[PDB]
Amino acid sequence: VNAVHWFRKGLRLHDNPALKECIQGADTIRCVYILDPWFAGSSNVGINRWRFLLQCLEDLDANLRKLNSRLFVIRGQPADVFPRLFKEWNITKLSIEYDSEPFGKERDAAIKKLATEAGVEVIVRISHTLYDLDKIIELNGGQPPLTYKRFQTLVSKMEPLEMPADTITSDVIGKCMTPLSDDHDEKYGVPSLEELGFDTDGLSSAVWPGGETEALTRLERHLERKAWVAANSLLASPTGLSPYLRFGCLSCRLFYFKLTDLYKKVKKNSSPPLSLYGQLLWREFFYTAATNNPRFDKMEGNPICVQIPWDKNPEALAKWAEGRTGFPWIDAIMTQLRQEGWIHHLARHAVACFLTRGDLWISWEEGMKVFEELLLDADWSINAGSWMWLSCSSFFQQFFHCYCPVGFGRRTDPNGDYIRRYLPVLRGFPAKYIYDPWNAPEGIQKVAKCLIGVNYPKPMVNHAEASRLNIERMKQIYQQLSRYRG
Amino acid sequence: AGLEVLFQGPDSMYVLQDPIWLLMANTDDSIMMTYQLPSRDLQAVLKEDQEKLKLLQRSQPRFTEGQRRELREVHPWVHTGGLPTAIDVTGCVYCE
Ligand SMILES: [Cl-]
Ligand SMILES: [Zn+2]
Repeated sequence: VNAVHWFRKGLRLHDNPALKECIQGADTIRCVYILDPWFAGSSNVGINRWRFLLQCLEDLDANLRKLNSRLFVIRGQPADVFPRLFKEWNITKLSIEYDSEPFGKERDAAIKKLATEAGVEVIVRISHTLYDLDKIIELNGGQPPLTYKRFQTLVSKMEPLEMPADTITSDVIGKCMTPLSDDHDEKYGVPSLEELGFDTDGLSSAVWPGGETEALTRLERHLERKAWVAANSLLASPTGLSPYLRFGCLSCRLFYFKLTDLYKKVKKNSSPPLSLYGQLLWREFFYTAATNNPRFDKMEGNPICVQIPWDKNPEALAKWAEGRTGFPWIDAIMTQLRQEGWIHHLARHAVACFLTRGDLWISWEEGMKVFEELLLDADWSINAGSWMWLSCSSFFQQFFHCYCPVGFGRRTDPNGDYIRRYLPVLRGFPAKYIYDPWNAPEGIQKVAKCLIGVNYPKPMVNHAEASRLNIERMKQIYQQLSRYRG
Repeated sequence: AGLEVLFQGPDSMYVLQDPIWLLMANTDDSIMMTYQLPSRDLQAVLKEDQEKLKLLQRSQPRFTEGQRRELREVHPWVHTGGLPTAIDVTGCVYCE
């Protein structure tokens, strides 16, 4: 009797129903992770995303050691690897956390087929989401809800959640054993960035270290921060949880329970508003929206996406992605994103408006693909949905006025501390010209020691001209939608 | 420039390389400091857009009865026929 748990997005030992269930009359357990260069999305991914994952793997491997076991890491396509392991280890039990993503469902059906024709029982448990997503679609009449508001109404009339599974502790294992071997490492060891091909020369310690251990620690500190209260910081918070939820270092269901308990004590009721779980539900809403739409991350052939005649301009996209737009507020944000791998939600909104419906008129698909490469927390469906909504290409939530790539920064902080922090070449400029440096008198640039168009780029667009233009481009689009919905 | 990604190479290994959109762009120093989008004639691009819209017309989203219900209190412009509120303006609201 030999059992294998296959880790993908649930990189943790707490709240792992599928792992716990695999350890039932198991005799032999083996935890396995298979290296996928696509990160469950439509892109290949950069240095910060990979470092985050590897550290998730190390922590998982270290925590498994404490339980006198190991993580097994393998390169290859799942379809290739599993048939070998089946015969080689004499497998009869395989377990996974359910994946609602269309690509993941295809993959899992193919693997479940290989397993079945090898006498391998397959165990699937739902623990990446709060809810059974298919039950939510049923309550909506068979199709996923189009609007976050409808989604909220549905979840408010659902059954109370069952507690997180017992965490895998020495008792849980209960003499079930992982056979380690000679040459286990270097044959099944967690690789390093260097081993993967990256240049790690100019690389400071991660602002966002991976793994369950850091997640749990950050969760405690986050709840304490909230307990005390009942923007200067477009900057990475010590208590940020989003990358941890994305890789399952923190179980969404645990975070949910911890939130409800705190609410019950600080406040009278056992009826918190749904806003309390805004973070968890928004996430859950996009998984639900995408699960039956394999083209969720496309414009064409995506039946929830408005078809818009976006411009093509590789050079302008390139400037936007590298934060060389000539707009400090935007450049700063895209710079923090490159360096660190997280930016604030309102900052995501800012760079998305500028790229798409605001100034550049470039497809949201291009923006999405850059975020997939650089943003630690990017999830296929969440990231696509956002980019669609932000560009007025879909209807998940109300449309808002396009953010100004000058004024939004002025409202946020007029001292421009954020800007100076990520843009050194600009540090000298006074608050007067800090958002519009091209407006600096030709002598002020001499004093700042930064010439617009020499040391810092010229503004790639006449923003006001492009805004008025694009806003007309949009009017014509939504006009024609009404004419044909007629 | 710090923007490379890990591609899958031959069956053997992974290859570090710039992403396609970067490889496709001319990204030399001048462009990055000096490139500005041309100023274009408004009507010319609207008319050019409108040509495109006629081709994109049959793939616009269609709303079922239930979806029309959901959309009523979130995107009023659907059942009203006008332009969405947030987009019926002259340009960047802050600037004007
Ligand atoms: Cl899922
Ligand atoms: Zn503006």
